[PDB]
Amino acid sequence: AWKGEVLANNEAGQVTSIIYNPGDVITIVAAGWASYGPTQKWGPQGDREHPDQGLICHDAFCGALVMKIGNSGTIPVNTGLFRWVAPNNVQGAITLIYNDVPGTYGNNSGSFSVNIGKDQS
Ligand SMILES: OC[C@H]1O[C@@H](O)[C@H](O)[C@@H](O)[C@H]1O
Ligand SMILES: [Ca+2]
Repeated sequence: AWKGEVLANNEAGQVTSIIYNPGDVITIVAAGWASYGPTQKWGPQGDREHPDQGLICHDAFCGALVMKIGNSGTIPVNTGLFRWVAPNNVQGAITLIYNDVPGTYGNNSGSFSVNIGKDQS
């Protein structure tokens, strides 16, 4: 399993100890408060009022928690995944990432605490 924090200002994301393999069932639970710039902070679902100005994940709000599995595109995690199975031919190490616009991570603050584990399958 993996337990740690994902820094909002870390554009390269947070590499976990989870290597997603075909058929794996995983659970993720994310918590905490972060910001993509403003003094206000948002949870793992991000800011539902802020327009997408070029986010790394166009399927989640700005400031939401997202992930990459191997060399995959960004996949929304938000508050978490419940006994989740990846799309076909998606595999590799899970990288957790704060959802923001490329080049604009420098002014981000806070972090999400996250747990990831592989489930019975
Ligand atoms: O839309 C994303 C952008 O939002 C702004 O409000 C913020 O100051 C920028 O750093 C960038 O994150
Ligand atoms: Ca920002």
